[PDB]
Amino acid sequence: KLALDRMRLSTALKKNLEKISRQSSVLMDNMKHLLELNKLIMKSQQESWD
Amino acid sequence: STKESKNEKLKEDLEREQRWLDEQQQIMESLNVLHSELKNKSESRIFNEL
Repeated sequence: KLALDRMRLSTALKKNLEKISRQSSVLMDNMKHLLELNKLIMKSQQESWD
Repeated sequence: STKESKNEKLKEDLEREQRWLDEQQQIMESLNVLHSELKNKSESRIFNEL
């Protein structure tokens, strides 16, 4: 069930890529926040490894 | 936030463990030296002492 739902979401999101780039959304702010958080998370993970 | 807290605790524990390791190395070296010195080194003598 999860795989089917993920594939459906993936194709439905790929079909409308340019609309989420021209006038996209506050989703762009959400994406930039996620992009800012992921790098710090990975750096902390590497430090913990060492 | 949780990863940051984990990293801080890890650094503190690292410092404490380093200090403990140094002290334990000193103690073990002293104990080995004492054992070596001890290993390196009859009522007549008791009566003569008295």
